[PDB]
Amino acid sequence: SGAIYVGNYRVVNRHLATHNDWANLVWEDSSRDLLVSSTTAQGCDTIARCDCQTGVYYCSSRRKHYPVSFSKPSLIFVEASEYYPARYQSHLMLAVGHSEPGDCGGILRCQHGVVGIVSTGGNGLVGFADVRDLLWLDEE
Ligand SMILES: Cc1n[nH]c(C)c1S(=O)(=O)N(C)C
Ligand SMILES: [Zn+2]
Repeated sequence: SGAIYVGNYRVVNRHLATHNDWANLVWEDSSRDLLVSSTTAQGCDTIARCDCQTGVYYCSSRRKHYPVSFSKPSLIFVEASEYYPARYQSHLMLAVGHSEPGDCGGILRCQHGVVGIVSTGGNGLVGFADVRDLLWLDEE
């Protein structure tokens, strides 16, 4: 599990979005595994605007933050998970690292702030859904 709390927005994995998230829906994209919903309180996280390929991610299934190198946001093919089939996914970044289904939502962060959230796992790879292209997250 895990979310980004930027201003009055909540950024979650589409596949972990709650009824409350869908009832307060701002934006959602199955191809990115992202959903954004409205909050009443302001959040404590800030979003990276950058092309960094190094950062640190939280891995719940190890209670550990790992420094990683990761690919630039891309269109990757993903093998079947407990929560999705084998399929393609967009705006995905890959690193070498541990990712189990429940690690989804872990933040990846660089020197500029939050880069994305864990979205995929398997074969000693962790995939992150990028949020850095979501400039609209900064305002309104
Ligand atoms: C960055 C971006 N904009 N539009 C798409 C599609 C993407 S992508 O990350 O999916 N791509 C580079 C493969
Ligand atoms: Zn950065």
